[PDB]
Amino acid sequence: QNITEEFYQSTCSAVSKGYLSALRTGWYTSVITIELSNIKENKCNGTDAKVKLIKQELDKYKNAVTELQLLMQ
Amino acid sequence: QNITEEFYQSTCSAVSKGYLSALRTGWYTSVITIELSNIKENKCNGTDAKVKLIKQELDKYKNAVTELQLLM
Amino acid sequence: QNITEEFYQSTCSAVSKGYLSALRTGWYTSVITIELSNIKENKCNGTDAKVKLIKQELDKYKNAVTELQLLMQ
Amino acid sequence: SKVLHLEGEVNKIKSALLSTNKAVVSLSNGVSVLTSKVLDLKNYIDKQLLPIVNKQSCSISNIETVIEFQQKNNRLLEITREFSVNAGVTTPVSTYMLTNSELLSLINDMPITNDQKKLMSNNVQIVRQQSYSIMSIIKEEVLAYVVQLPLYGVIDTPCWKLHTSPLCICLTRTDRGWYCDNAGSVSFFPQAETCKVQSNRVFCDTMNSLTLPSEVNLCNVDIFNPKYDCKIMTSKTDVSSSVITSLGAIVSCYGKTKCTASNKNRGIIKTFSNGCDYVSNKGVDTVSVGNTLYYVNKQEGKSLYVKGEPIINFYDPLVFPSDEFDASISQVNEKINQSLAFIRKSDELLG
Amino acid sequence: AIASGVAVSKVLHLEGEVNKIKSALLSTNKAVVSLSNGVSVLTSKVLDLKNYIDKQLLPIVNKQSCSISNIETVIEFQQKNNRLLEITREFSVNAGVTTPVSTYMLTNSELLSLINDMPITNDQKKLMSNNVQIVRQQSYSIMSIIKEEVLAYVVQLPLYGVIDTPCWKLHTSPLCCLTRTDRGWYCDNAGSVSFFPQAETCKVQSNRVFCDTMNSLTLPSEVNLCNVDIFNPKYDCKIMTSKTDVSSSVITSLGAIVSCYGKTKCTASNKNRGIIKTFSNGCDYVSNKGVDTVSVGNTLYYVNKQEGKSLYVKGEPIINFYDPLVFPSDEFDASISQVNEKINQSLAFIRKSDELLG
Amino acid sequence: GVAVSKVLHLEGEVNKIKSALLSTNKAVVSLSNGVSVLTSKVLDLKNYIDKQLLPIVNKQSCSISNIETVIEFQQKNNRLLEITREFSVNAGVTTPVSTYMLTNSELLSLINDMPITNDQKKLMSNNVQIVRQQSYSIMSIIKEEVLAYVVQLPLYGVIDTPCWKLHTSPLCICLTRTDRGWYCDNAGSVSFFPQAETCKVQSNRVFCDTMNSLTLPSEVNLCNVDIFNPKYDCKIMTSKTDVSSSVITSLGAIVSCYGKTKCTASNKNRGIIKTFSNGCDYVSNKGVDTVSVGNTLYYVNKQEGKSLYVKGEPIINFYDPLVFPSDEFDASISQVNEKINQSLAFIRKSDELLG
Ligand SMILES: *[C@@H]1O[C@H](CO)[C@@H](O)[C@H](O)[C@H]1NC(C)=O
Ligand SMILES: *[C@@H]1O[C@H](CO)[C@@H](O)[C@H](O)[C@H]1NC(C)=O
Ligand SMILES: *[C@@H]1O[C@H](CO)[C@@H](O)[C@H](O)[C@H]1NC(C)=O
Ligand SMILES: *[C@@H]1O[C@H](CO)[C@@H](O)[C@H](O)[C@H]1NC(C)=O
Ligand SMILES: *[C@@H]1O[C@H](CO)[C@@H](O)[C@H](O)[C@H]1NC(C)=O
Ligand SMILES: *[C@H]1O[C@H](CO)[C@@H](O)[C@H](O)[C@H]1NC(C)=O
Repeated sequence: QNITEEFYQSTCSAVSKGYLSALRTGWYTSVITIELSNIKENKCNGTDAKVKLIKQELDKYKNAVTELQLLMQ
Repeated sequence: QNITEEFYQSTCSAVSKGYLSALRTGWYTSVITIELSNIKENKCNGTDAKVKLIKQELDKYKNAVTELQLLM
Repeated sequence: QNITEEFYQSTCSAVSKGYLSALRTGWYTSVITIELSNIKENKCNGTDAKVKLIKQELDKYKNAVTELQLLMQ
Repeated sequence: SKVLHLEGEVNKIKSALLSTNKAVVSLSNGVSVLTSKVLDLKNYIDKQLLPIVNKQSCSISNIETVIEFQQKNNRLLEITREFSVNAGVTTPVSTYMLTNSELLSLINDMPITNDQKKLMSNNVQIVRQQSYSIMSIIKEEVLAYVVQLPLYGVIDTPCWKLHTSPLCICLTRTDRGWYCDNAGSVSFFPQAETCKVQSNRVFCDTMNSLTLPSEVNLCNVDIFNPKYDCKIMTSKTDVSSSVITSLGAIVSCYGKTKCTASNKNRGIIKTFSNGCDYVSNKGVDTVSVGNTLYYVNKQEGKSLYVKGEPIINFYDPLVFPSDEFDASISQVNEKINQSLAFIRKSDELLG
Repeated sequence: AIASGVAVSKVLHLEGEVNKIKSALLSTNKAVVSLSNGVSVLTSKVLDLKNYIDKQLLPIVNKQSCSISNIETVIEFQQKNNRLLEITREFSVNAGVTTPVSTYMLTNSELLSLINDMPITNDQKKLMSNNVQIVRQQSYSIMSIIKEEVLAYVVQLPLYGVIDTPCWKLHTSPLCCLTRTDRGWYCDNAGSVSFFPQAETCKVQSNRVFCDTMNSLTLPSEVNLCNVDIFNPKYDCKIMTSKTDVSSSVITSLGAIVSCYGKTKCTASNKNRGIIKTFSNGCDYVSNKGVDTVSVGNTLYYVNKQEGKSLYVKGEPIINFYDPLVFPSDEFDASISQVNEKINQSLAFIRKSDELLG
Repeated sequence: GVAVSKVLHLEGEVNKIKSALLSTNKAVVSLSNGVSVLTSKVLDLKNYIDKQLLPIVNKQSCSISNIETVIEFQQKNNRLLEITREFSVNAGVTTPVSTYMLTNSELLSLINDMPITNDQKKLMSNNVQIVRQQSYSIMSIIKEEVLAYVVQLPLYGVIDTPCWKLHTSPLCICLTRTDRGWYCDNAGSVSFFPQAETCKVQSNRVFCDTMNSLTLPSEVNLCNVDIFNPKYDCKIMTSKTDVSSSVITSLGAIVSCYGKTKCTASNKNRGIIKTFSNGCDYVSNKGVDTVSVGNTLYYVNKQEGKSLYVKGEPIINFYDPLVFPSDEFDASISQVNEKINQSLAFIRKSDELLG
């Protein structure tokens, strides 16, 4: 198509012609904010008395968040 | 211990000898195709009518698939 | 403000002064281990017998480990 | 004769009565035991079955909440994951970080041409691979990061890629890379990691680029060109190699070494005299230089597949045979409504 | 057949009472047969209700109590091995060597635990504790021994030779044509000057640079005399030349440089004030305070980052609902206690009856 | 006997046996109601099961059908979802090829299919961690039910060639070679790989990408013995002043000491085991650990340190079934049909006394 390659014996180099450019010269910065959909833990009794899943999912989360809060300084 | 270190003072350069080489000179492209084990849903009423887990897991997948289609 | 810029027209270049540095001149290694909180299959039947969550979730794991055990050589 | 025979009825009719009365205290006993058994079956559904059905009802609700947690926060949980793995800064900008609907939304706000916006909105793969996602404020209930995208100062300018090889003293031009026109001059991009290329569309970062005069192009026709001082590498000895270009390959056969341009279909289809050469990937598939092979082309390989099959969700509801059951309870009521008919008759013959 | 006059009327009357009392008791029997066939079919049903609960519905409540145990465990496995499962993933994804050291591979408690154990000075230990982000971006993680029930990987942190050295960074632009090409980060090693030429090996945070000395060049303190004079006789400055006019811009840490030469047309705009400077032939430097843009011919360079649209993804709290099943036992234990009061008082009628026979 | 006493006593009977039967009638009615109220409550129980209990048990059975399928979804689809994720994160292309993109059994399958030697096939098979770090993975077609993506593997045009990794330091007017990096004997010449990112090294094996490599003649090695050589023009960096720096290598280190700068060696257990005269010395990592040049310490050897451990105790699942006491129930129903069987006995025995 548009992309052709040309050879040059004199300098033993080839040159791909046919491209159209786009030169980065600046940055554009958006601030994206995202909210959490939280889980209250209904307090009845389950099949297994030990298993506390809602607390173990929340704490697995509030943990990941603390490692990142600590990352930034 | 095939690898050995030689040191020169005339050029002040050390040198590691005793490696054997492989040198990439071309590529080899294979096409992998992976099918989805789709879920054929028997629709029914559940504990909480507002929670449709089969449906939502799929809409969440369908959407992730869509977001990929839009990179081509 | 510590950091500043100086501009030289003589050479047409610009320096950026005011950085304190740390030049890495070596490595420090450490061996972290971690153990699997293993699940024991519960033998008996659920609503659908053709479904073994506990078994599949382990083979899902086992096989990950296996696929990694093949990269170390 | 009369009073005697009658005092002989009143005996028979007094015996069948003691036999009936015993029939009644039989039933009364067997019904006192049925009653306690309906009370024991009730007390089973109440103190036994129900308490488990309620514990199960609650446990089903914890699971639902946890699976719906991961389902609703899908996007945010994917985001905190790759901010954890990449340590606060990521590149490219995932589809989790910025969705296509939103990236186009941003590309329309940026301070640029409309021909820019339309370029960027057609090349969203490249645009992402050039963007960074940086984490700015994380809290328990709201994570907020910053997305940083490229702004293209110039566009639609002609680009070209330069592949070089030895020429035989040998002379190997060391100015390999991408060139683009800039307002006036030309910009050179040495380390090929700054330039992303799609279709016929190059996207080069101009942070570590070299501004050259337009005359650096005469170097392609002559090294000893008097307009530019062509950056060159010199050797007093002979050397032979190949460099695989985009649409073919260059083969420098010099001295005693033996090179040939092979084909997957035809075989060796050429041999190289001493000098600089160029073969097209339309004609040749591989190219040997001594004992080292170079593949002018990519080698399409064996296709793998990985089948998978559907998963049903087992639903087999419970059905109670109540219409038959309500007919039997209606029959028990019909034996009582008629039992009471008979006792009303008997009570009628006695007034 | 009849004896008179020994109350004939009273004997004829009793012959009547006995034929009515006989038909009466015949009907009474027939009631006790119906009530017995009725109680028979009810017992039968009270049994099919025990056989539905036990053979039908108990198999299902229990199948469920098992399904729910399997589930709670598979979750709690994905939940307790949360750290492991992430790690073993990103080893799968980087094929065994990952960079940097993620907050899954090495937590912050543990990173500071490892830092106070490195063979360094109170001042390096103190510098790394306050840039854990950079130390991670400079570390590696290589998986060593992976077994089914325990995984072991080797983390690899950097140790610094020198600290609090003075550093600087050089951007350069065409001069008309000369172009300095020793662009990059310079730092002072003991006595000399280290030069890190690839933009990759140096991380900057705040006012503090972290460079890798693995591939750095070691130069004399005399390269510093090159910024002022290119033909400094105490060092041979590598320069990039050209026999023709060139024009460009180069955006530095705190501003930009405009090489404006030839018939080209360069300017510097400010976002509020528009064009605030046209460029004559020469090398000028523009502050990132005053100028937000520099145009060079038809191409626009951005001296300052461009603030953009702000986006928000809102999420509403998820509300859990279940349904408690409560049984009306009190009203039921009364309608039973009354069934039982009927049997107590029915038996009293037979006991009154037989107390009359006599 | 007296025959009016036979009528007045006979009358006594017929009455005591009527007031008798009128009590037995209130007994069957008293019971007809106790059965009628017990009958309605058996209908309120069958109805609490059919209209209240059974319906919940069916939804719970449906909500577990849901939950168990969402997990059997992400489990059975374990591989496809890990691919779609790391294509999402990397926006199309990924490197290296993971163990989701491509399992090992499949990789080997592919290796044995490339147009190469049995000795090249054998090499890659042994270095998969490296063959992967040099392979790309590229999304092509993605539809809802299937996902196809091309995987791009390396092909080596030459194998079993000697490689050497050249390090260099200053030499004192000073001189420093600036052609550090990897050298490989390509057919007839040396191939040189400037950037240390294009060369992976496993054990005594080195995989290199000849894409951004310069071709040099074998004379480039005469440089190692003499900077000024009549056969090849060595790449150098001239300084007109004294300068000292270390260049830690694979098996040891270099130490250029010139001028008033103090460079020593040290050991972790021994302390300063050496001081350097103004010279170009080489120290092996077998002997020395660190190397102070001026005040900047160089660590010739990775420094092993604190080991960390993380324990996880097995997790116990408890399933406690429910079991109905059914036999003791059926024995009481058996007992109740006993009281019915013999209740009808006494009425039959009664009807026969009325002829
Ligand atoms: C049930 O739930 C409540 C709240 O957690 C708790 O206090 C109680 O001990 C649990 N057990 C039962 C059967 O009441
Ligand atoms: C129960 O589920 C069915 C099937 O989805 C639905 O049509 C119906 O509305 C629900 N409620 C009842 C009691 O049928
Ligand atoms: C449960 O179902 C499986 C599959 O049909 C069967 O093998 C097993 O015997 C059944 N019984 C139990 C309690 O495991
Ligand atoms: C039935 O009779 C007994 C004996 O008098 C007594 O214990 C009981 O409370 C009475 N009530 C019922 C209906 O069981
Ligand atoms: C009751 O009597 C019937 C009819 O004689 C008989 O079939 C049955 O086996 C007997 N046993 C009981 C208590 O049901
Ligand atoms: C039985 O008796 C009651 C009361 O007279 C009456 O309402 C009902 O219709 C009768 N028949 C049946 C089988 O319900």
